[PDB]
Order: sequence, then C-alpha cells, then structure tokens
Amino acid sequence: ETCSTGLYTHSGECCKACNLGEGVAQPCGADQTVCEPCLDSVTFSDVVSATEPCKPCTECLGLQSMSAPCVEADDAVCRCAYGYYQDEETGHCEACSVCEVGSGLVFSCQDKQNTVCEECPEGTYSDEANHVDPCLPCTVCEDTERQLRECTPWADAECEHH
Amino acid sequence: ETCSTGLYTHSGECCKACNLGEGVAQPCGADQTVCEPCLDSVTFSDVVSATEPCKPCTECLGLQSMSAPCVEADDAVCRCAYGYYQDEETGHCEACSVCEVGSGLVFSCQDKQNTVCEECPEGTYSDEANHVDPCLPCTVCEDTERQLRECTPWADAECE
Amino acid sequence: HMGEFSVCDSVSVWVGDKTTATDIKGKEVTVLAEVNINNSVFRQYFFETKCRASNPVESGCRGIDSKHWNSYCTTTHTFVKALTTDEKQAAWRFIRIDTACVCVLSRKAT
Amino acid sequence: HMGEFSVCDSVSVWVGDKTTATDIKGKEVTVLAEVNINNSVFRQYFFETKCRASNPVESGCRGIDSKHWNSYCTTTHTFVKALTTDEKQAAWRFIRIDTACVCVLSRKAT
Repeated sequence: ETCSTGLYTHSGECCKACNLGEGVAQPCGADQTVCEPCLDSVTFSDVVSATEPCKPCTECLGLQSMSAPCVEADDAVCRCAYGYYQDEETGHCEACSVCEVGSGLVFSCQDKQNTVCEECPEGTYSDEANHVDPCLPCTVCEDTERQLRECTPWADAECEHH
Repeated sequence: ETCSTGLYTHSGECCKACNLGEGVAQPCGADQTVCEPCLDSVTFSDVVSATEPCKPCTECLGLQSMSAPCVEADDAVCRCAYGYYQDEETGHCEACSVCEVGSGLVFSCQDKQNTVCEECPEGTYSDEANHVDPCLPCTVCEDTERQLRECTPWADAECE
Repeated sequence: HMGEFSVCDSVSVWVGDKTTATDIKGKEVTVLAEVNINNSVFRQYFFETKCRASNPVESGCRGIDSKHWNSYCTTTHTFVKALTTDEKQAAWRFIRIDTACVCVLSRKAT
Repeated sequence: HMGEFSVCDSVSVWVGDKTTATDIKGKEVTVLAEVNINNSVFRQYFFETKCRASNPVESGCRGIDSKHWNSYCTTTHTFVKALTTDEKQAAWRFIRIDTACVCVLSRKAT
C-alpha cells in the first residue's frame, strides 16, 4: 500500500491526493482528504496533490492577450498581444518591427519571435511597411506595351498600350 | 391575471406553461403543471405549452444527413447528404448533377438547389465532370514554346 | 523557409466578453457574461477569427491571378454550443462564430 | 456566393461520432460518444471542415498566380470546449477541431 502522496492520515493510512480539477478542501488530518472540483474560469487544480487546492486562474492584462483559457484541469496561458512578441532580454512585450518599403515579410511576428524581413530581391518590391505583406513580383508590361516606370526594389513597374 | 395557456387548474387558477427545454411531466389537473427539463440529444420542448411534453429528437437516416443537432430548446434539422439536394417535385433526396467536360460549375448543389453548370465560354475549359470545378482560363503560350494544342471549350492549350 | 504567406491575412482572438450572437437557425440572440450567480464569474470563451481586410491588395486576395479573376477575402463561420437567452427563456443553442478568413474568386468576362 | 468560387474546396459535416482529439495544450486525448449514463445517449456534436484536397489544381490553389507562387490548401483548426478523458480522469478541455480550408503561398526563386 505504498503512499504516493507522502502524507498520512493520523490513523496511519495513506492520504487521498486531489487530482486535476480537484483541489484540497479539508486536509487529511483527523480523516481523509476532502476534494472538491474547481470553479471554471476561476480556479484550477493542474496537479494531483493531497495538499494543493484550487489555485486562481491566471489573468491577462495590458499586452497579455489570452492564448489558452483557464479550466479546472489547466491554467489559462497568456501571450503577447497581436502586435508584439515576448522579448528574451526585456521579459516585456515589445512590438513587431515592420517590413519597411523595399522590404518584405519573411517569417511573421510570433509569440517569442520578432518579424523577420528581407530586402526585396531582384524582381520584387514592397508597397508599404508593415509586418504582413511580403515581397511581390514585378509587373512585366509587354514587348508591345510601352513601359513607363521600371521596377524598383520599392515600387512596381507601370505600363499602358494603344 | 389573464391566462396565457388557456388551461385552468381545477381550483380555477391559470395553468403553468412549460417553456423551451421543458415539457409537461404531470398536467395541471388537481394541482399546477409540473415541468421537467428535456433530455439532450433525445428530447426537446421547442414550445411553451402547459400541455406538450418533451418530443423525441428527429433522427436522420439514409440521405438524411444532419444540419443542426437536437437540443432541449430546438429539434435537430436534417438535410440532403453531401452529394444531393432536396427535390421540390420528389420530396426525395436526388443527387447533384455534375458539370460535364466543356462545362463548369456556377452555383453549387445546395440543400434545395441542384448544381448549376455553364457552357465554358470563349477562352475557358473543363478538365472533368464534377460539381466542384468551374471553368478555368486557358494557358496562352509565348513567343518561344511553339503552340501545339489550341484551347478548346473542353481542354486547355499545350506548349513549351 | 515557411516563408509561406496567407492569401487572406487573419486575426484570431479569445472572446470572453461576448454578449450577442446569431442562432444557428438564423435567430439573433444574446449570450451571458458576468453571470455573478454564486459569487463567481463563470464566463464563456470563444475563439473568433476575422479578416485583416477585404482586399489585402488592390487586386483583392494576396497572389491570385489578378488578370483573370477578381477576388475578395471574407469571413467563415462555424457553430458552437453555448448558453444563450431568447427573451425570458435562456437555453443552450448553436451560434455562428467567425473562425477563419478565406478568399473567393470570380472570373472576368471578355 | 453567386458565380463565385472558392480557392480551396472544402467539405463541412456534423461530427457526433467523435472519439479522439488533441488537447489545446497539444495533448492527444479522447472524447465521449454513446455515454449511456441514465438510459440516454447524450452526445457531443462538432462542425468539422476539411479540404477536398491539397491541390485542387496541378498548380495548387484555385486561381493563384501560378507563375510566381506555389500554393497548397491546408486545413485550419479552431478550439472548442468539450468533454474529454485523459486516462482515469475525464474533464472539460479545449480540442483543436478542423473548421476551414485555406490556401498558403510561397514564392519561386530566379
């Protein structure tokens, strides 16, 4: 009858752990442990202990936007707001740097990863500067259609015909 | 104290209606009505009556595929299976006609609406016959890439 | 090199503060929020997704063949069982919550 | 949808018979089905949507500019609170159910 918990009732017996979604209500002193299911969106036992009760659901604030909601089984997880990423050297939510004109998107701005841009290579261009558009391919007119603006690392080409 | 129900307890009083998700358990004879919540996925009171109980959840069979599941508040709704549409003149689920080669999709095969195809117009074509692909535009080759097959209302052009 | 890019940019978010929705049946309806029944807060969360915009490019969706097709990104619904309230009565119903953003073609005549 | 055409064809269906899923946390898990507790059938329905296929054309998604972009349609997930069971214990968790099918670009080098 190995006790998993490590706590024993006074009577000598092994103490009943409180599983996930169950936190400690009254410890196994005189009697056994009394477990009660957690409140949703409010508390949670994300562990199996005869000691630990229903902890309070992590709240999200400011740049803490929610990624996973809080349930009895598991706590809620917050992450950086739409615009930003978690800074490994600031522990704070800094905002995604944009891919300026003449430059495009390569990998987007994830939770821990800042925007990764790229200098628009031969034959591409960037209309604007944001962390959404990548480099687009340049129009090519036609050996017929007259060519007005040629294509630059920062603006598409322009044309017209008869 | 206008009775909404239209039924009155023996004592003269007005009878308690059973709202949505509540069906009649014991009618308002001697006493008031006794309401009980419906069983999910099984019964449902989609009405407020002191008379009506929890009716049985409409079941889907054969070409009856489910559109809305059955809940206490509302009955489950079935509709024609992926392939078919409800026929206004057969009351039966007939299958979506496909858009044959040389023809493409225009409006898809909905619940009450059969496939609506279109003869691939000038410059388009249909690989196959199904109720999913529409007419696609034809390749246009180039200066190089000698033109081999020209584009037909039923097959793309070919070059290289 | 993902390095891969959507054709309709989209923004998803967790929606605890939701107070209105549309019956699957099509029937406008309301949701619950604070619901301080029992000193608690309960709450119903949903995962909504919608479009950065209709036309992420002047041509429409990102990277269609703008030469033969017009395009525009729209929002796609899906249904959830959640707790609603139609007037006095309040029961569980299925609500049409946004869930993704996808581009829609149409050809050009000539 | 009027003579308008998706870029990734998709097929949506109601899924009462669902018995496996993936924890939002990422943890494989199981659902309930028959659950004949109380002579009833209960049941949990979901509205799943997936792809007709990866490449609805030889080029990929329907009507991208195949000349500059490679494309392929993939399936997009969303999360629902539903009743799960991790071994002995069975509680409510969020499961990543398919919900739409959307095309994903990548450029070509030269």
